[PDB]
Amino acid sequence: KLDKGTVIAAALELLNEVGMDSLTTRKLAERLKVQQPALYWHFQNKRALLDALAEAMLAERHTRSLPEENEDWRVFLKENALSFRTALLSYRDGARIHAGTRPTEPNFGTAETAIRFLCAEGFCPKRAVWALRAVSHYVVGSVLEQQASDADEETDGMDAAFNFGLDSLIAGFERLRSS
Amino acid sequence: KLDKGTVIAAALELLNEVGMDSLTTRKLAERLKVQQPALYWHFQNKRALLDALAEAMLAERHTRSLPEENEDWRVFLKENALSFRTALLSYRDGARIHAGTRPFGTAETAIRFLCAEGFCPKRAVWALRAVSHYVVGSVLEQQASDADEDVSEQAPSSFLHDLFHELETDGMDAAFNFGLDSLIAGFERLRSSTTDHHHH
Ligand SMILES: CN(C)c1ccc(O)c2c1C[C@H]1C[C@H]3[C@H](N(C)C)C(O)=C(C(N)=O)C(=O)[C@@]3(O)C(O)=C1C2=O
Ligand SMILES: CN(C)c1ccc(O)c2c1C[C@H]1C[C@H]3[C@H](N(C)C)C(O)=C(C(N)=O)C(=O)[C@@]3(O)C(O)=C1C2=O
Ligand SMILES: [Cl-]
Ligand SMILES: [Mg+2]
Ligand SMILES: [Mg+2]
Repeated sequence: KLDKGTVIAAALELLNEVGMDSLTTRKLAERLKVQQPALYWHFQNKRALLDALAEAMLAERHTRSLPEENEDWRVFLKENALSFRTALLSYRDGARIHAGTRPTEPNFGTAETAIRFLCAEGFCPKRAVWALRAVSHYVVGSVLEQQASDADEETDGMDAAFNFGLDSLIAGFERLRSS
Repeated sequence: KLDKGTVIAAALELLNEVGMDSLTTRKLAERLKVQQPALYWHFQNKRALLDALAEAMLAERHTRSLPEENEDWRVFLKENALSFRTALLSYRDGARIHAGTRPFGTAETAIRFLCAEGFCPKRAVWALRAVSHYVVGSVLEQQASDADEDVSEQAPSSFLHDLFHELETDGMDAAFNFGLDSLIAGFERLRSSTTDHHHH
C-alpha cells in the first residue's frame, strides 16, 4: 500500500514545516498514519531518508540538469547553477541535506554528459570535473548562508552576490579550462 | 565567576569532541565544573554561543584576514580564502556554525582594499561574499562527507572509473584550488566589466 513515492512526498512537506533537525521517524510515521516499521522498511536511518529527499528535491525542481541543443557551455553552467540553487532553496535546509551526498547512478549519467560536453569545448577531463564540483560547492555554500540567516532573523544582496560569483566562476573557467 | 574567553575556549574544546548537535549546556557546565547559570550569564541561548565560537575560530586559526604590504590583490584573496578554509576545517561543524553570521572593521578594510584595485564598491562586497560562500560550501560538504562515513568504485562507466582513479592521486586540495583560482581569475575580468553580471 505505502509506496516510496508517497513517503518522500509526505517527508518533503513535513521537512518544510519542522526542518531537517526536528524531522524524525515518529513524526513522518504519524503524518502518514502508519506504524514506524512500515516507514523503517523504506529508510533504516535518518541519513537514508535525507539522501532520498536530496535526490527527490533535484528530480522535482532541478530542470536544467542536461545541456540543451545549440546551448553555449557558459550559458548551460549558469542555467544549471541557477536551476540547482532554486532546487535547494525550494525546501527547508536543502543545502545542509545535500552536503556530503555523492551522485546517484542517474546523476553519474548526467554528470558524465556534462563532463564530456565541457571536454568537447576545450576542457581537460580533470578540470571539467573540478569546474562542475566547484559550481555545486559554491551553490551549496551560498544557499546554506541564505537558509541559515533566514532561520535566525538583504536578499537582494545575496541574489546579486550569487550571480556575480557564478559569472566570475564561469569567466575563470574560460581561461583555466586547459593548461 | 569565569570570564567569557574561558567559556568560549572550553566550548571550542567540547565542539571537536562531541560536535555542534551534542554541544549541550550540561556538557559545557560539567567541563568548566560550574553551575548552568554561570554559562547563561554570558550566552542567553545556543545561537549566541555558536556566534562567539564562529568569531573565536577566526581569531584562533584565520591568520590572513588583511592583505600584507605590496601584496597583489589576487594573491591576498587566494591566501585569505585558504586561511579562512583552514579555520573552518579545524573545528567540527565549522562551516555549518559560520553559516548565517554577518559582520566589521576587517570586512570594511577588505572592501576599501579591493576598491583601490579597480573594483566598484558593490562588486568588492559581492567578490568577498562570493569567496566566503565557495569556502563555506567546500568545507561543509567535506565535513559532512567525513562525518557520514570510493567515488571511483561507484562510477558505473569506464571513463569516470579511470578519471576518478587519476583524481585520487591529485587530492581534495587540487579540486578546491581550481575553483578558487577560477573565481579570482573571473574577478580580474568582471571587476571593470560594463555588462550587468549580478542578474539573470
Ligand atoms: C561526477 N562528479 C564530477 C561529481 C563527483 C562528486 C560530487 O560530489 C558531485 C559530482 C557532480 C556534481 C554535479 C552538480 C551539477 N551542477 C554543476 C550543479 C548538477 O547540476 C547536478 C545534477 N543532479 O544535475 C548535481 O548533482 C551537482 O550539483 C552535484 O551535486 C555534483 C556533485 O556533488
Ligand atoms: C561587508 N561584507 C562584504 C560582508 C557582508 C555580509 C557577509 O555575510 C560577509 C561579508 C564579508 C565577508 C568577508 C569574508 C573574508 N574572506 C573573503 C573569506 C574573510 O577573510 C573574513 C574574515 N573575518 O577575515 C570573513 O569573515 C568572510 O569570510 C565573511 O564571512 C564575509 C561575510 O560573511
Ligand atoms: Cl590538469
Ligand atoms: Mg553534490
Ligand atoms: Mg560569513
